[PDB]
Amino acid sequence: MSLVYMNIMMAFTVSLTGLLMYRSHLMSSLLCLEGMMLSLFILATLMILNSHFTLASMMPIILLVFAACEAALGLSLLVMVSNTYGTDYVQNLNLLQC
Amino acid sequence: MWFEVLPGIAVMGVCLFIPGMATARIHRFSNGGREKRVAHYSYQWYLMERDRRVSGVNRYYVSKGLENID
Amino acid sequence: MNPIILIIILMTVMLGTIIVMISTHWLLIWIGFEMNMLAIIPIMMKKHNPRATEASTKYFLTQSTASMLLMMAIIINLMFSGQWTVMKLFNPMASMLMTMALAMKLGMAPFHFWVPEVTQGIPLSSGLILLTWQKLAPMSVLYQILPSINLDLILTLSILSITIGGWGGLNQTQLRKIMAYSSIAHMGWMTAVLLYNPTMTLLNLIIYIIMTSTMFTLFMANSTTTTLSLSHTWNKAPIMTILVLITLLSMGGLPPLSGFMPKWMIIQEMTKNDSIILPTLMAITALLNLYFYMRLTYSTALTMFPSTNNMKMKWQFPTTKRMTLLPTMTVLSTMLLPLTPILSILE
Amino acid sequence: SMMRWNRERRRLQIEDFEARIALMPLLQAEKDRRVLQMLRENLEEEATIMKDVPGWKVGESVFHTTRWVTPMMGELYGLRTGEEILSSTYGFIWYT
Amino acid sequence: VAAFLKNVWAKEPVLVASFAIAGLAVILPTLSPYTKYSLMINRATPYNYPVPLRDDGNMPDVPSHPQDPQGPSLEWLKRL
Amino acid sequence: PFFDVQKKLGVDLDHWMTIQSAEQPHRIPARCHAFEKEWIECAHGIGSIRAEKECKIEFEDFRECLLRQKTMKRLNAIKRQRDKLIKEGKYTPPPHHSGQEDLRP
Amino acid sequence: MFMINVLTLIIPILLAVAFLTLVERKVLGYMQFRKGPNVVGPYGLLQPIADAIKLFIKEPLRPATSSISMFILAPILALTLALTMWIPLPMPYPLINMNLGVLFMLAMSSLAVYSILWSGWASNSKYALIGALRAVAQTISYEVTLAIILLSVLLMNGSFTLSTLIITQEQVWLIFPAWPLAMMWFISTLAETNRAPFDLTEGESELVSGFNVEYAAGPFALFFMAEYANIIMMNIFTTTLFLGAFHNPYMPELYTINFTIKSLLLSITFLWIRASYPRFRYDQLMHLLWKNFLPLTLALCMWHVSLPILLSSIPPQT
Amino acid sequence: MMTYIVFILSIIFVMGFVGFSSKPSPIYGGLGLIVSGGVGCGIVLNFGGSFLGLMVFLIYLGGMMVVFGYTTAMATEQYNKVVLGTFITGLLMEFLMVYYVLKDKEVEIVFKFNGMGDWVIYDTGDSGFFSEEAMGIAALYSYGTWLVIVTGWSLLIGVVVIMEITRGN
Amino acid sequence: YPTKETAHWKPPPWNDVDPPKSNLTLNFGPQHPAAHGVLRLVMELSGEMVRKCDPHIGLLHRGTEKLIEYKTYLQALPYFDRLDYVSMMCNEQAYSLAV
Amino acid sequence: MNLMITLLTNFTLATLLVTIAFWLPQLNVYSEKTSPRLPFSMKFFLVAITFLLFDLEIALLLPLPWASQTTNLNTMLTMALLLIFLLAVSLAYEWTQKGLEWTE
Ligand SMILES: CCCCCCCCCCCCCCCCCC(=O)OC[C@H](COP(=O)([O-])OCC[N+](C)(C)C)OC(=O)CCCCCCCCCCCCCCCCC
Ligand SMILES: CCCCCCCCCCCCCCCCCC(=O)OC[C@H](COP(=O)(O)OCCN)OC(=O)CCCCCCCCCCCCCCCCC
Ligand SMILES: CCCCCCCCCCCCCCCCCC(=O)OC[C@H](COP(=O)(O)OCCN)OC(=O)CCCCCCCCCCCCCCCCC
Ligand SMILES: CCCCCCCCCCCCCCCCCC(=O)OC[C@H](COP(=O)(O)OCCN)OC(=O)CCCCCCCCCCCCCCCCC
Ligand SMILES: CCCCCCCCCCCCCCCCCC(=O)OC[C@H](COP(=O)(O)OCCN)OC(=O)CCCCCCCCCCCCCCCCC
Repeated sequence: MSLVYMNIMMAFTVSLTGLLMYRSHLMSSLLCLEGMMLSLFILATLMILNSHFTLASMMPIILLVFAACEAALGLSLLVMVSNTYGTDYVQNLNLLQC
Repeated sequence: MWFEVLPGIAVMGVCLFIPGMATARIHRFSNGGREKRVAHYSYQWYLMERDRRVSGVNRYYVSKGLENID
Repeated sequence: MNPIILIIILMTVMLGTIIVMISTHWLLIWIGFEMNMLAIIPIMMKKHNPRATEASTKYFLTQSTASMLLMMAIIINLMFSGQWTVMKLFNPMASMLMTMALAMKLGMAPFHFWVPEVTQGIPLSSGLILLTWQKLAPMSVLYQILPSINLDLILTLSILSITIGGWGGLNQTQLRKIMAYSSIAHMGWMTAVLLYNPTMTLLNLIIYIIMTSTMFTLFMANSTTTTLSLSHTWNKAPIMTILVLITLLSMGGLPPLSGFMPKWMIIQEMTKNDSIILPTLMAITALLNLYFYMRLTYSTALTMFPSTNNMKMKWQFPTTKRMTLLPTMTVLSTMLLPLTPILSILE
Repeated sequence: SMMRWNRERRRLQIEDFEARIALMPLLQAEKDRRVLQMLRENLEEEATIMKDVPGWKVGESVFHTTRWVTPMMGELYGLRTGEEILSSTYGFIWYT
Repeated sequence: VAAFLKNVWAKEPVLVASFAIAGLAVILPTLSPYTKYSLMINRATPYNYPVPLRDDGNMPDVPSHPQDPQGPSLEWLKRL
Repeated sequence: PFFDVQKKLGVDLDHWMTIQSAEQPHRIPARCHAFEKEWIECAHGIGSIRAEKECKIEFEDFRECLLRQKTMKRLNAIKRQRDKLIKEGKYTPPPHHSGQEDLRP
Repeated sequence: MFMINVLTLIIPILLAVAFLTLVERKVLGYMQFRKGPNVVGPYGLLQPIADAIKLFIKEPLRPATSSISMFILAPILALTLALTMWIPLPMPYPLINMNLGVLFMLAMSSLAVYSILWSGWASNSKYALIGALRAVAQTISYEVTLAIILLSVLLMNGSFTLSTLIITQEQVWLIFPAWPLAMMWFISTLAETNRAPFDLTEGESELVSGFNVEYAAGPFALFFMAEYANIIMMNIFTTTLFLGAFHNPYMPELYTINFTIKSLLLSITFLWIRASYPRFRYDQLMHLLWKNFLPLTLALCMWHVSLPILLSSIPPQT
Repeated sequence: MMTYIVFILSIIFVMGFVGFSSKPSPIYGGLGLIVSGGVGCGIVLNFGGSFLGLMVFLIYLGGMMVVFGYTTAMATEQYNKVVLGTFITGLLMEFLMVYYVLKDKEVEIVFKFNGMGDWVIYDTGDSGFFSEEAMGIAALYSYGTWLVIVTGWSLLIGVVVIMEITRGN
Repeated sequence: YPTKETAHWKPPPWNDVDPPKSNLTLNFGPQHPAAHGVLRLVMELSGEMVRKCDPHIGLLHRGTEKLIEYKTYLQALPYFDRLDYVSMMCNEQAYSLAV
Repeated sequence: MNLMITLLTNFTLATLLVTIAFWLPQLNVYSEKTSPRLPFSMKFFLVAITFLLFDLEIALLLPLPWASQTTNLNTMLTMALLLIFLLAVSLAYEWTQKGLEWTE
C-alpha cells in the first residue's frame, strides 16, 4: 500500500513502545500516549483525504477533542499524584502491591 | 511641539507602506501587468492549468482570445 | 461529592455503556468508551486518599492504552474496508489489535495486572461498578466482532485468564483482590465459549454480575474489606454469614446452585464442537477459585473467629444501610438452577 | 448594511456558479479527451516497453470488472517527467 | 420580576446584557419573517451541476432550456 | 448486546457516516463509490458467511480500489522495465513523455 | 522574484519595529508633558539605530541557563512566529494568499506562548518560571476570546479567507455591525502581547521583577522586537478585520495608504492606552476575562450565529 | 526529492517519535512531540487537509501541548545511556527500513508497502467551488447532530470531572 | 502465604487512608529603585496570599540623632531637612517650634 | 512551495539574528566574572485545564462560517446555539462551584 502509512504505523508503534516501557515519569507516559494519538490523527486524516470520503472529515476533530479531554483528565491525575508525593515518579505509585 | 513625532511616524508608515506596494507591483510584474490569479478552489486551479496549457508558452497569464480560434 | 453531580456522573457512565451497546459506527464505540472512562474516574476518587489516586491513575493508563489500540484497530479497518460498520473486521491484524484492546478493557490476563490493584485502591461501590458494569460494553463489542476473532488468540487469553485468576486469589486475604481475581477467571470463562455460542457468554455474564453484585452488596452491608473483618460477621449479623456462605458456594460452581449453570452450559456447548481437553482443563482449573471461596466460607460462616468487646455496642444498633436488592440478588444467585432453560431469552 | 451587501454577494455567487455550470460540459468533454489521450499514450508506451517480460498482458485491467474505472494519478502521469508530476500532484496544494 | 431585574442591572450589568443578547439570539429566529429566505437562498445556490433528465415524453414542469418559463424561478431573490 | 435502538425507534444516529456511498454533502462522490455500492448491493441480506464467498469479486475490486496495490505493483513493474531499458540503451522516451509537446486542451 | 517579495516584506517589518520604539518614546513623551528623544538624531531619528547597536554589543547578562537549547530556541521561535504572522495579511494582496489565513494566524499566535514557557524553563530561577507560568496563563486566557470573537466576526465573512474580508467591508466598516466584538477584541489583543495595562512581567504584581534577582535571560532586543512585530501585526489584523478600507483593483496604493494610516492610528492607540491607566492585578484581568469578556463573547457568538439566519444575510462561501 | 516530500516528512515524523519516546526528560519529551506534531501536520497539509492541519496547530500544539508544558513546569525541577542508545537503535531500524524500501520498492514488516512516492494514489479530479474536507467538516452541524450531542456532553462532563477530582474533598 | 520476596508487605490500613507524608518565603524589593529604592521585605507567601510581611529597615540608618548630640542647635537644624526629604520645611518648622 | 520558501527564509533570518545576538557581544573581550521545587498552585493548573476544555469547545465551534451555508438550517442553528450554550454552562459550572477563584 502507501509508503507513508508504513511510517505512521511505525510511529504509532514507536510511541507505543515508549508508552509500554516507562522510565521514571508519568508525564513522559502521557507524552507517549498523546504521540500515539497524534499518529492516529495523522493516519486517519491521510486515509479520509485519500478516499475523498467526505463525512469522515469531521472524525479526526472528534478524535482530537475526545483524546485531548482524556489528556486533561490524565494531567489532573498527574497533578493529584504530584500533590501527594512531590514528584510524578511511577515508583511512588506502588502502595497497592499489598 | 506635537508635530515632532511625525517624522518617526512617517518613517514607520513608509516601512509599513513598502510590503503591500511591493507585493502589488511584483504581482503585476510576474503576471503580465495584471493581478495574481487567486486559486483557492480546485475549479479555479483547473481553469488556471487549462490557461497554462492553451497559452502554449507554459504561462497561465498569457491570454488567448478570439484570435486563437479560426 | 454533590449528589446531583453523583447522579449526573452515574448517568454518564450508563450513557457511555449505552452508546457502546446501541451504535453502529466505530467512532461512536470509541466515544462511548471515552465517555465511560471519563465519567467513572471520579467514582474511583470519591474518598480522596493516595490509594484512590494511584488506582485511578493505573486505570486511566490501562484504559487509555486500550482506547488508543482500539482506535488503531478501527483505523486499520478503515484502511482495508473503507467503512465504519460495527460488524466483522476485514483484517486479522485489526482483529488482533481489537481483541487485545478489549482484553485490556476487561482486564483479562495477561493484561490483568491492573484489576487487583485498582480494585483494592477504590471503595466497594466503585469496585462493584468496575467489576460488573464495565464488563458490559467490551463484551458487547466482542459479541459483534466474533466472525473475525482469532480462535487461538481468544482461547489463549481465556485459559490464561482462568489459570491466573485461579492462582491469584489463593494467596489473597483482601476481599477486593479476591473479587478481582475472580473477575479475571470469570472473564476467561466468558470469552472461552464466545466463538462457540455467545448466548452462553451472555448467560455467564448475567449470572456473574448477579453473584458479584450480591458479594459486593454483602461487603458494603457489613463494611468488611478484609477476610478477617468478614470473619466477625457471626457475632454481629448471623444471617449475613449464611448469605455469604450460599453465595460463595454458588460462585464456586457447586450444584444445585445457580453458579453451576454458566460453566455447565459452557462445557455443554464446547463439547458440541469436539473440544474435550479445553473445557476439562477449564473445569479442573476452576477448583482453585472454589478453593479460596471455601477458605472464605471457613473463615466466615462455618467457624466462629474470636471477636472483640466493642461488638456488644454494635449489637444494640441495626443496619441503616440501604441494602438495595440484596434479598433479590441473593435468591437469584443461589436458586436459579431449576430455571436453567431460561437462557433462551438471551438468544 | 450587511444585510443588503450579503444578499448582493449571494446573488453574485449564484451568477459565478451559473457561469461555471454553463462552462462545465465543455470542460468535461475536454477532460474526457484528456484522460483518454493520456491512457492511450501510456498503453502505447507499455506496448513498446513490455515486450521482453514473459506472460505480460498489455493493457490488462487490475480490476475484474469491465466498468470504466476513474484513472489514478500514477495511471496518467506515471511515465512522464517529474515536473509534470509535481505540477499535477502538488500544484494546487502548494499554490500560494 | 421588576425589582430583581433593576437590582441585577445595577449589580451585574455584564451578565444582564449577556443573558439578554443570548435570549434574543434564541427566540428571535422563531419570530423573524426573514428566516425562511435564508433557507430559500441556501437551497438555491448551485454548487453542483443540474444534471438533466431523459425526456420520456410527459414532464410538463421540467423545461427544455434555461430561458423557458417553467422551472424554479428566482424573481424573489432579485426583487426581495 | 447490540441493542438496535436506532432501528426500533426509527431514528438515525450514526448510519450516515458509516459507508462512503451514503448521502454526502453537496452530492460529493467518493473515489470508490461504485465499487462499494456494488459490494454492498451484492452482500446485502445474504449474511456474512455467504457474503465472504459469493461476493468475493466485488470485495476484491473494492479493496483494490481503496489500496491500489495491484495498480502500484503494475506501475512498479513498468517503471522498473523502463529504467532497465534506459540502462541498456534500447529505448528512448517519446516527446510526449519528455515535456515537449504542448498538452491537449 | 518571489524571494524579493519575501525580503520586501520581512526587512521593512524590522525597520517598522525599530522605529516603533522611537514613536513609542516620543508619543509617551508628549502625552507625559515632556519630549521623547530629539538629541541622538535629527528629531530623534537615530535613536533606534544607536539603541540597537548598544544592545547588540552589551555583555551577555550575568548567569548561565538550565536548558541551553531552549534558551537558544525561544528567541528563534519568537522571531519566526512574529515574522510568519504577516504572510497572509492582505494589504491589498497577501504574500501567501491562503484560503485559511485567519485560522493560520490564530494557530501561529497560539504557538507564541512557547517562547514564554521555554524562556521560563531556560532561566535557573524557580521564581521566573512562576512569572512565565502567569504570563502563559494570561495569554492562553485571552486566546479564548480571540478565537470566539474572530469566529463571530467571520460569521459575516463567509470564509476564513483574509482577502475576502476586504470584499466584505465594501459597503460599511465591520466595526458598525460588530463594535462590542471590536472593543473586546481590541482589549483582548492588548492583553495578548503583555501590553499595558496587562503587562505583568514588565511591571509590578510580580514575584520575580524585583531588583537584584537572578534568572539569566536572553538578548533582550530579540524578544523586544518579536513583541513589537506582534503589536504592529495585531493592529494591522484588527484594521483588516474591522476597519477594512476601500480597494481599487487598478490602484492598490489607495488601499495601502488607507490601511497604513489606520494601522498607525491604532498602534498609537496602543501607545495612548499604555500611558493612561494603572496596571491590573493578576486576578483582576483573570476576572476581566472569565467573568466579563467571555459571557459577553458567548452571548454575541450566539447572536452572530443566529443573526444572518434571521436577517437572510448569510455571506457566501467563495 | 521534491516528489517524495510527504515521505521525507514522515521519516522526520518517525525520527521525532524516536526522539521523545526514548524519554530524556518530560521537558525535552514535550519539545520532541511539538516538533513531531509540526512535521506530521505538514504531512496532513500536503494532502489537502488544511483545516485539519490548522486544527493540529491551533488545538493540539496550541492548547494541549501548552498545557502539558505548563504542567511539566509545575512538576519537574530544572537544572544519558538508555535514552541515547534507544534513540540510535530506532534511528538504525528506521534507516534500514528506508534503505530496504528504496532498494527493493516492496517491503513487508506487517503489511506490504510500495517503494514509489505516494503521489501516485491521488485523484485526478476537481471538487468545484469548495474544499470537500471543509464541507465534510461543515456537515458536523447539519448531519452530525448525535455526534455533537455526545461530544458536547462529554466536554461538559469533563469540566465537571476535573472540578471534582482536583478539589481534593 | 508469605515468601522470602513478599516479606516486607505490611497489611493495608483499615480506612484505606494514608498519612499525607509548606508556603513560599520571598525576599522583596521595589521594582525600579527611584521612588523607594531602599526597602527590604521578607514575605511569607501562600500562593497569591500574604501570610507574614516583615519589613527590614535600617538600610538608610545614618545615626542622625547621635550626630545631633555633638552639634549646636543651628547646626542641628539641617539634619531635619534630610529626614523626610519631601517635607523639608515642615520638619524645619517642627524642630524650630521645639527649640 | 512559496510558503515553504517563506518559512525557511523567516526561520533563517531568526536563526541569523540569534546567532548575531549570541556571538557579536563576544567580540568585545570582557573580563572573566568570578565574584559570586517551586510551590505548586492548584489555581494555575485549573485555569490551564479550563483553557484546554474551553479550547476543545472552541474546536467544536470552528466550522460555523462554513456550516451557515447548509440547507438544514433549523438543525444547524439548533446545534450551533447548543454548543455555545454548553460552553456557557461549562463556564457557569466553573463559576458557581468556586472554580474561578483568586484567578477569577
Ligand atoms: C477595534 C477598534 C477599537 C475598538 C474600541 C476600543 C478603543 C477604546 C479603548 C479604551 C481604553 C480601554 C483600556 C482597557 C480597559 C480595561 C477595563 C475594561 O474596560 O473592562 C471592561 C468592563 C469590565 O467591567 P467592570 O470592571 O467595569 O465592572 C465591574 C464588573 N463586576 C461587577 C463583575 C466586578 O466592561 C466590560 O466587560 C464590557 C465589555 C464590552 C461591552 C459591550 C456592550 C454591548 C452592549 C449591547 C447592548 C446590551 C444591552 C442589553 C441588551 C439589549 C438588546 C437589544
Ligand atoms: C524606509 C526608510 C528607512 C530610513 C531609516 C533611517 C532613518 C534616518 C535617516 C538619516 C537621517 C539623517 C542622519 C544624519 C546623521 C548626522 C550626520 C552628521 O552631521 O554627522 C556628523 C558626524 C561628524 O562629522 P564632522 O565632519 O565631524 O562634522 C563637523 C563639520 N564641521 O559625521 C558622521 O557621523 C559620519 C556620517 C554619518 C552619516 C549617518 C547617516 C544616517 C545613517 C542611518 C542608517 C540607515 C540609513 C537609511 C538606509 C536606507 C536608505 C538609503
Ligand atoms: C445484557 C445485559 C445488559 C445490562 C443488564 C443490566 C446489568 C446490571 C449491572 C449492574 C451494575 C451495578 C453497579 C452498582 C450499582 C449502580 C448504582 C450505584 O452506583 O450504587 C452505589 C450507591 C452509591 O452510594 P454511596 O453512598 O456512594 O455508597 C458508599 C457508602 N457511602 O449505593 C450504594 O452503595 C448502596 C449499596 C447497595 C447497592 C446495590 C446495587 C445493586 C445493583 C445491581 C443489581 C443486580 C443487577 C440487575 C439484575 C441482573 C441484570 C442482568
Ligand atoms: C435563554 C437563552 C440562553 C441563556 C444561556 C446563555 C447565556 C450566555 C452568557 C454566558 C454566561 C456564562 C456564565 C453565567 C453564570 C451565571 C451565574 C452567575 O454568575 O451567578 C453569580 C452572580 C453573582 O456573582 P458573585 O457570586 O457575587 O461573584 C462575584 C461577581 N461579582 O449572580 C448574578 O449575577 C445573577 C445572574 C442571574 C440573573 C440574570 C438575569 C438576566 C435577565 C436578562 C433579561 C432577560 C433575558 C432572557 C433570558 C433569561 C435567562 C435567565
Ligand atoms: C522548535 C522547532 C522549530 C521552531 C521554529 C520553527 C517552527 C515554528 C514556526 C513555523 C511554523 C510552520 C507552519 C507550517 C504550516 C502552516 C500551515 C499552512 O500550511 O497553512 C497554509 C495553507 C493552508 O491554507 P490553504 O489555502 O487551504 O492551502 C492551499 C490551498 N490552495 O497550506 C499551504 O499553503 C500548504 C503548503 C505546503 C505545506 C507546508 C508544510 C511546511 C512543512 C512542515 C512543517 C514544518 C515546520 C515544523 C515545525 C512546526 C512547529 C512545531
